[PDB]
Amino acid sequence: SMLPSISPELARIAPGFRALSINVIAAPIRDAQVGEIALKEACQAVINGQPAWAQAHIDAWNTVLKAFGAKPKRTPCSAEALRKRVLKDGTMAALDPVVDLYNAVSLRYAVPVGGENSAAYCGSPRLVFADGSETFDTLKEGQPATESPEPGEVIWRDDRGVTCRRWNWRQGVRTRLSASDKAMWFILESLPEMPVDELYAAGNMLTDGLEKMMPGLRFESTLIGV
Amino acid sequence: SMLPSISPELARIAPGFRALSINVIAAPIRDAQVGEIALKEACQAVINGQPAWAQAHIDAWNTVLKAFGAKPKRTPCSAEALRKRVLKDGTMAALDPVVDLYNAVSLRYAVPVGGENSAAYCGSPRLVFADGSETFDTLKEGQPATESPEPGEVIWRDDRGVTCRRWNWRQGVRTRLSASDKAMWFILESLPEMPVDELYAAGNMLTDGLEKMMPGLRFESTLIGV
Repeated sequence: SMLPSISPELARIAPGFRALSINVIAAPIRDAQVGEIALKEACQAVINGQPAWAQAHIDAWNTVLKAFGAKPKRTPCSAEALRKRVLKDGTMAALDPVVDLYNAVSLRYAVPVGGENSAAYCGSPRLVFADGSETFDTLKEGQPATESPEPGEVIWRDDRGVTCRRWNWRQGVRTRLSASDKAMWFILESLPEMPVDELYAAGNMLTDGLEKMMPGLRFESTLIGV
Repeated sequence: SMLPSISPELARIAPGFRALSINVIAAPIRDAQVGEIALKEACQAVINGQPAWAQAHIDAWNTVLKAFGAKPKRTPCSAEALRKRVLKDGTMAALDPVVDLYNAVSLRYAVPVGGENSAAYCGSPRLVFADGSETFDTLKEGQPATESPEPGEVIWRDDRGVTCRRWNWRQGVRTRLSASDKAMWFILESLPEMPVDELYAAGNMLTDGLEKMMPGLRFESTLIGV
């Protein structure tokens, strides 16, 4: 299992940050439409203006992003990127039943949600300030590419290198999640502007959908923070 | 570090089961009244008809018990065991300050709560379907006895044998918790009919109480589920 750690230095810019770290052992898919349906209903919820804390939570993330030098309009947190696409098109496209499910959670609860193949990790995830020498494997023009984060940028990383740039802006390719992964790691990331009871409810939507999708699936969820 | 595991097959009879697993390293008891006050106030709360989800949760647990062959009228879950006694007898007898506090959590939040001496475990706890050959050290009319669970009975067990029969109906003698224990394991077991934010609230009542009773105590909390 994966035991994430957060550098105490992050309290300088994001005091009161809290996240659910959820380790999953998957099972064969038996209800493949779970993700599609949750996503369709999440898009309507957003179009209907839900949830109530969305603007305050997104604003709080944008303050955080600015605090480590990022331009949030150009490189938004994952929650805002999804919300803007739903409010521009009225819907969002399928990709994979598990990705659709966790994007649906992110939309319904206005909360950044990451999902990764935990078998691809070397060591445990850590949330730290980057020094600019780290490697990040990504896509430049649809093909594999490598780049480095900015000095002082907040990153998730393992022993090899960066696994998510600018806190929750862009996941790397190496640890990308697929519905056929035998071992998954999700991180649902929040600031005080989101009520902690709603974070618990987002995690409960996620694990319920995963279990309906894959009967026999098991999870371990831990509240972490700085 | 007790690392409980649960069998994938439990999803077939208790889809959406989730339990808060709390590992505790005790400290000296500086305020032994913590358990006694919590239990009195919890009995009062049950008399007033709290909490809202009690009926639905106990009903769902009875559904799960019948699904593996038990007679909940003869062998209720531990939460209804306590609730029935308070409603029938107006109060509940003190036993031990740590036992009193965790029974109070069960009463106030209408959730089965197990408390055990983790130093008495041989290996790690596991939640499995019994095959009927395991052994279980219990009491018959006050006097020590050995039983075996039914084939298909859901049990908590360790390397030696059963530590709780019929999921959360009756703990064994071997791993009974006492206030003087140096290492303690609590399991607060819930079904979807209990709102998950109230399960976290129950956990916080328990760890806030333990921290007041034993300043300097350490704990780690993990939500596990199927």
